[PDB]
Amino acid sequence: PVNPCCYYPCQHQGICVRFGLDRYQCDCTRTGYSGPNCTIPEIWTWLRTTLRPSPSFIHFLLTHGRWLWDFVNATFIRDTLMRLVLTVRSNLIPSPPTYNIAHDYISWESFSNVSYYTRILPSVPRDCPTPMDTKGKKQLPDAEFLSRRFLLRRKFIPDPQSTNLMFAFFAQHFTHQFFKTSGKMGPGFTKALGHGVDLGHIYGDNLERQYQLRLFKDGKLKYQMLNGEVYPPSVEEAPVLMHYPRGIPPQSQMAVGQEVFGLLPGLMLYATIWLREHNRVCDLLKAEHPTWGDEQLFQTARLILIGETIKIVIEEYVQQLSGYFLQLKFDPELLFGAQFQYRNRIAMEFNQLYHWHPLMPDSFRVGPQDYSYEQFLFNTSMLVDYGVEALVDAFSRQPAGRIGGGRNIDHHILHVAVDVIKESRVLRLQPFNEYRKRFGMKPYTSFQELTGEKEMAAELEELYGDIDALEFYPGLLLEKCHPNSIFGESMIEMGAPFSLKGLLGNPICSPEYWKASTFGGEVGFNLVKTATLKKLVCLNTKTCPYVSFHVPD
Amino acid sequence: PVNPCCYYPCQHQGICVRFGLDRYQCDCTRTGYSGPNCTIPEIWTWLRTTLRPSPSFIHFLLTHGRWLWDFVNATFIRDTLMRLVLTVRSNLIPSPPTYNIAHDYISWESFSNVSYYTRILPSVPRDCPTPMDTKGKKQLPDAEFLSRRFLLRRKFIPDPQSTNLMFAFFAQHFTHQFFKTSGKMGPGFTKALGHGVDLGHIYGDNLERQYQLRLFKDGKLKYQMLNGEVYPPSVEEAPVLMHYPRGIPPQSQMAVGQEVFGLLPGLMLYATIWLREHNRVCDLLKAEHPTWGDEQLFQTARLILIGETIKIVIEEYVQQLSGYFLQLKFDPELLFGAQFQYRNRIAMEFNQLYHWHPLMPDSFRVGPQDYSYEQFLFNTSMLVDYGVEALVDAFSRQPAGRIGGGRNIDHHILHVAVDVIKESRVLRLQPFNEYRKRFGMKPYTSFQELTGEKEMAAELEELYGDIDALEFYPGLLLEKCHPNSIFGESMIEMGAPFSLKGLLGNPICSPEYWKASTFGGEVGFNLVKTATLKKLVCLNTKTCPYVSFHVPD
Ligand code: HEM
Ligand code: HEM
Ligand SMILES: C=CCc1cccc(-c2nc(-c3ccccc3Cl)c(-c3ccccc3Cl)[nH]2)c1OC(=O)COC
Ligand SMILES: C=CCc1cccc(-c2nc(-c3ccccc3Cl)c(-c3ccccc3Cl)[nH]2)c1OC(=O)COC
Ligand SMILES: *[C@@H]1O[C@H](CO)[C@@H](O[C@@H]2O[C@H](CO)[C@@H](O)[C@H](O)[C@H]2NC(C)=O)[C@H](O)[C@H]1NC(C)=O
Ligand SMILES: *[C@@H]1O[C@H](CO)[C@@H](O[C@@H]2O[C@H](CO)[C@@H](O)[C@H](O)[C@H]2NC(C)=O)[C@H](O)[C@H]1NC(C)=O
Ligand SMILES: *[C@@H]1O[C@H](CO)[C@@H](O[C@@H]2O[C@H](CO)[C@@H](O)[C@H](O)[C@H]2NC(C)=O)[C@H](O)[C@H]1NC(C)=O
Ligand SMILES: *[C@@H]1O[C@H](CO)[C@@H](O[C@@H]2O[C@H](CO)[C@@H](O)[C@H](O)[C@H]2NC(C)=O)[C@H](O)[C@H]1NC(C)=O
Ligand SMILES: *[C@@H]1O[C@H](CO)[C@@H](O[C@@H]2O[C@H](CO)[C@@H](O)[C@H](O)[C@H]2NC(C)=O)[C@H](O)[C@H]1NC(C)=O
Ligand SMILES: *[C@@H]1O[C@H](CO)[C@@H](O[C@@H]2O[C@H](CO)[C@@H](O)[C@H](O)[C@H]2NC(C)=O)[C@H](O)[C@H]1NC(C)=O
Repeated sequence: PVNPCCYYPCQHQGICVRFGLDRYQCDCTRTGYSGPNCTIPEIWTWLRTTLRPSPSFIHFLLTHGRWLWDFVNATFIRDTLMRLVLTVRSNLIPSPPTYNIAHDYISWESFSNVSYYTRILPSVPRDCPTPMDTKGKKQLPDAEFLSRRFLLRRKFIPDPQSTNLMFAFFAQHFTHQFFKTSGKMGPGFTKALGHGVDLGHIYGDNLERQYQLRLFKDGKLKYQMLNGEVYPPSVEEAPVLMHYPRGIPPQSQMAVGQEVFGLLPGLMLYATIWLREHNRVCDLLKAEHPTWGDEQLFQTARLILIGETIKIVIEEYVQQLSGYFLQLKFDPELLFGAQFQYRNRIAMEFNQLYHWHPLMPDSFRVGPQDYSYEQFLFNTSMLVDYGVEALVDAFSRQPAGRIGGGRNIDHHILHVAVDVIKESRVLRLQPFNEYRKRFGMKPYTSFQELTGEKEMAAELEELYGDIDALEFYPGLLLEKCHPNSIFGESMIEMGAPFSLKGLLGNPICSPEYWKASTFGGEVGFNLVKTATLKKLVCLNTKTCPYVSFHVPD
Repeated sequence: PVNPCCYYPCQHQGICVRFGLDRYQCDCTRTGYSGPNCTIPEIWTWLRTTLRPSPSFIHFLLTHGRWLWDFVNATFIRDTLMRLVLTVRSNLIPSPPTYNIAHDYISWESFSNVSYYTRILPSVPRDCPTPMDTKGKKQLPDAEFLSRRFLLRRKFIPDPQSTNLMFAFFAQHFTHQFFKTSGKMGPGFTKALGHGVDLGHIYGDNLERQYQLRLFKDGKLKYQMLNGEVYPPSVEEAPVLMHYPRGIPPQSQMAVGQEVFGLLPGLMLYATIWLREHNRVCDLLKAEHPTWGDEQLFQTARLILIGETIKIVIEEYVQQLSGYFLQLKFDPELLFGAQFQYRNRIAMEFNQLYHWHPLMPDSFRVGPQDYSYEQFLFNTSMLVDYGVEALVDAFSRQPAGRIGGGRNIDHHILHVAVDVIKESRVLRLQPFNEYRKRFGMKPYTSFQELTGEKEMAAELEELYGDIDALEFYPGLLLEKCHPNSIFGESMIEMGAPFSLKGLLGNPICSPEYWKASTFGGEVGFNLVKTATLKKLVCLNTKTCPYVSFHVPD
């Protein structure tokens, strides 16, 4: 007999539980609905679902009518809206987390073992006809064909929100502290056990690595001086595992918390910036805390950098990403009243969702010169030759590509997208519309509705056979984008829960941690509270270049 | 200069932060007080502290006036009070946890690294005159002398609350899943990374161990049949590390989740009981879930046993320990409204606090026979000869010793108390009265007030020199006990925060987990909801012996 839980029968977060040979029952417990399939709303849930605005309508409000929003930003209405949206966007994420790749059920091993990526929706049961559901073809479309036809960039499409490469490298840099898939244990496992904003891309993902990187004097990190400017230490001075081209002299390498940051200068640029910041923070502490030691200095400086990392992400990174006129504000006290679980677990859906390779351009413009990918990647000497200032300026001045819409991934990095479609199929993710339903949206009824256009939609229908059999990763990048937006509706509504939960779920936002003593006096607490991207870049350089997440007008 | 933070200047959970060469400042942030030392109450906090009853007065209410309490139990006043107790006894424990042995400050390493025992109060700073504070002698009293004089049992003093050995072995069994100090890494570190009710004393503390113990058929654990009764497998069948006397035949050893349970029959008795229950739970699940596998069966049976473990501890274990007329009830939904962090971290203070070796008697009476310690401990064949039923009956009928008051630890196990006083000094715990202040009690003003008697108080004053220099572990056991109670005021107010946080901090109590699907249908959910000690013992035996936490009248 067929497995009933492959029809995805239960809506609104109902849990499909098999009884007997061919039956099922669903736990609509605390789902807000009732019935065999949890399709009968309770009195309040119906009240909510009727008085709701549509997600496209709310993007309209938040991206139009500035006069109203400038008034709302300067009044308390922001804080209430901050709480409103802040307290709402996190309820879609199970906490404590539920599932992982091996377990499609709540289990103690899925909770204790932090090496698993957690999961929002259970996997497609293995005993079912189509690889996605009861629906669709019996074979999935070729991954490399899908990419070469729909995700491959043909002409550079820039981000209409002015996003620059300075932003994209931060996204790569910032998100490679919790997205570190271990090739040895296979997809679905993670090396980054911090499972959040731990700055494990700076201080490494284990004690052994940070000890080799720490200078053990005044809490600082080891470093080297090239051209009179501070740079991270060479692998010779700091003997840590690094992924570098063979035969590269081990005095031109550099040691950082993330093994991979040597492969792009933009990532090492950020690692350089954070190290200078850390050592600068350590200098301020020792000035006001003469009696402290190396561990005391280091750990407090870490928390400071963690704090001002989250600050910059909320109020400048997400602020740019959303296009919202509602001023986003980092204030942990907004969640002190609500029941909030201060702990995160990276979900494999967040990993798939966050692959923003379309941000990368056709080639990299650094002032007068134009470096190709072969001429840019792996360049061990590019950062030192140009200096932090010139590279930060060059990236901030160069546009970055749009994420959504499709056909905007450069051919050099397209082999990632194919391996991601392959990975999505091996992890056995549920189809796209099922993730829409789980994230408070109605399923798309046809590919024409998805893409909002006729040619590429009709072909997709020929490959997949049915909209309900669409995959997760292809659907996100091919969805019609919001008007003059960087990516479409689904990427907003699905990534926003994970990102919020991962930034405000950090323990420093908790009531027990978010106090001035946690940061060794008010100096640290105000460094976190008043942090900006411009400050982080210009306080650690001899000059102040143009730094922002958007190109100048 | 002297370290100012050794005067313990800041009260009411104020954090001492050193500035400069010889200054300090305190973060009274969210402490409810104000001032340099957080001694100036706010309007509400003063309102609370004046309308407070004394802890001895509330014990009077909860242990007298049965007519009132029987009425309160059958009405909603129980549930409202349950919330009250839940929201009061849990706020004193930092979550996320703050300190550990190496770090006397909030740090990212103390949060991530689960091998550390966490901590409530920072260690006594190393640069200060006396080992406890600015106060007291320059040398602490000899630990072995303190034990032989004040903690050594002279005549068996029984528990006036009727506590039996059946209770005490459960306390040892239940609490050896989170109290597993690693001898290799030294005091202050833990092998039990679950840090709570993970039943790691049944399923081992790592995947390698549980796989060797699991039978991998219908989710069951391996086992062996002796005399027609189920017993845990011999080390030969299940090859896991065990601590056993040398040369003992391996087909007479037994393999369990906790390496140490072979050294006492009472501990192995409980492990036997839990295993039979686990395999019985696995039988019920397979009956209703034919399509499930070994991993699916096993993990759900684990959660069921975890649930009914917590149920038995709250409604029967603590019920016995407290003597409260208010019937305590296990209901996670009582905390759904409050902001409750569903995560625990074992505190080294809880480890010191729960060393209840006074419960152990002079000799163990098993029906007609009376086994000495040498004749009882390490007895590889005692459990199988007498059978589970006869031992459960024998222990429930035999009284257990009182914990508090002092001079009630048997000489066989007194070397533990000595090593605990040594361990407390190595971990560098703050003096007793400082823990009273941190746990919402006024400090004792003299040793005569502590013990409520004159002889042993005067000697303690001679050894210690000052009440404010009293150690943590001695103070708990020597404190005057509540009238006709097993232990005194301090053990109540200090243990209840850790115990409550560790049982209801288990994720299964969270809203995300506490549903019927988490236990594979209503059968699992009702096994958890209706669990009792009598059921756990008699459902897994051919006969039902006398099982209880109290001797018969
Ligand atoms: C030239 C630019 C880039 C290059 C060369 C590059 C390269 C790679 C490679 C080789 C992988 C491994 C995928 C696999 O082996 O299947 C990867 C994964 C990933 N990429 Fe990129 N990438 C670039 C830009 C970006 C950007 C701008 C983002 C923005 C978010 C991003 C996000 C990610 C993430 C989150 C992963 C997951 C890593 C993991 O799961 O361990 N990448 N990238
Ligand atoms: C015959 C009865 C008992 C024996 C033989 C025994 C034996 C031991 C031993 C040898 C230690 C190690 C201490 C050290 O090495 O410094 C220990 C620790 C401990 N004992 Fe017992 N004990 C008994 C009864 C109890 C009881 C009734 C309790 C009730 C709570 C208890 C609670 C503990 C705890 C919590 C630890 C801490 C273990 C750790 O920190 O790793 N013990 N016991
Ligand atoms: C106080 C602030 C609350 C708060 C804290 C921390 C993070 C967020 C956050 N927002 C968003 C977001 C929201 C709406 C529209 C667009 C975006 Cl990109 C995202 C996100 C979504 C998808 C992919 C990636 C990301 Cl990073 N993550 C966050 O929410 C916001 O600040 C904006 O929404 C109110
Ligand atoms: C829904 C119930 C919440 C709840 C769950 C789980 C455990 C507890 C708990 N209580 C106590 C306790 C509390 C007051 C007086 C006496 C005791 Cl022995 C203890 C404890 C204290 C000291 C040493 C050891 C222990 Cl085990 N542990 C608990 O708290 C209570 O039920 C009673 O609190 C007034
Ligand atoms: C809940 O959803 C399930 C699956 O979508 C529905 O079950 C199907 O019902 C149709 C209508 O008779 C049958 O033709 C299918 O054979 C059923 N499939 C399965 C697996 O049972 C069910 O009807 C829905 N519940 C309600 C009340 O409508
Ligand atoms: C977390 O889980 C993974 C996989 O479940 C564990 O790694 C596996 O352990 C088993 C048995 O020890 C081995 O047979 C596998 O070869 C290991 N690797 C993989 C990819 O499965 C890992 O040990 C667990 N981590 C912890 C702390 O328990
Ligand atoms: C790494 O980048 C450096 C620039 O710092 C490249 O060297 C430049 O190469 C361009 C032509 O590609 C010349 O116009 C510049 O004069 C060179 N500058 C220096 C200092 O050499 C270098 O070619 C890049 N490495 C790789 C492998 O492409
Ligand atoms: C906070 O507590 C500290 C320590 O008890 C107080 O410092 C003492 O103050 C008394 C009276 O001023 C002096 O006699 C002692 O010499 C001080 N001891 C030290 C180490 O400085 C301090 O006064 C308290 N703060 C307030 C406002 O009362
Ligand atoms: C947790 O912390 C402990 C102690 O800091 C770490 O164990 C020590 O690691 C250092 C460096 O690797 C060694 O020099 C010590 O000998 C180790 N043992 C002790 C008792 O210090 C441990 O590695 C950390 N665990 C994690 C997951 O980070
Ligand atoms: C382990 O306990 C067993 C009881 O099951 C002990 O054997 C008994 O010993 C007593 C005297 O101590 C005799 O009266 C009984 O006849 C014995 N019964 C059996 C079946 O042998 C045994 O001595 C204990 N082991 C140790 C090391 O003390």
